[PDB]
Amino acid sequence: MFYGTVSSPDSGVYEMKIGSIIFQVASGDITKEEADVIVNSTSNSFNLKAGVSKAILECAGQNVERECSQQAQQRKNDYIITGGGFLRCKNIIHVIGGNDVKSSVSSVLQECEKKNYSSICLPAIGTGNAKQHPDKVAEAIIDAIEDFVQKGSAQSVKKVKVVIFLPQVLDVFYANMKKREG
Ligand SMILES: COCC(=O)Nc1ccc(O)cc1
Ligand SMILES: [Cl-]
Ligand SMILES: [Cl-]
Repeated sequence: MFYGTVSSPDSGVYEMKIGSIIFQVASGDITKEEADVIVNSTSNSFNLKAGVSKAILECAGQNVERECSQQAQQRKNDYIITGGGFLRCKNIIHVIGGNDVKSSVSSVLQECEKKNYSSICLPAIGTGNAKQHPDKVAEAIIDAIEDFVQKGSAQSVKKVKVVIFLPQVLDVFYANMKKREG
């Protein structure tokens, strides 16, 4: 009821519509992206600095690191929202890589609608330090977007892009998009 056709609008970028949302995947360095929200995949202490999290916390800067540890010591959080620091975004949403990936992506979408944001960029959440399997992660990310659209929740959100560190993981995402296409 929701999926469009898979195509390539730019070299190495693959896209398809899911309802009103353009869903894109590409390999590369997420810290060079511009979007309303960039997602970080981190530990339950919000202070991992290994893999994608290292790149994100180093580029964002020390004020963002301090925002993370301050919120961490205030309550038990499933995720936290900070400033963008020196990343090209309005906010970073830091999710726990070991948590249910569908749940994490649902929360990111909801928070973006609350702020009337249009664009999101995320990594292949949980495939690094958390060692979740790449096709289970791809299935969960795309399932969350489908559910959000099915419920009529997409209003401000128009683009969701996964920027993936390993080309081998990109290949898994592309196969999952082809499975779903109209
Ligand atoms: C979240 O799990 C994937 C991950 O850590 N990816 C990753 C990103 C950048 C980098 O420089 C090394 C690795
Ligand atoms: Cl992770
Ligand atoms: Cl990644």
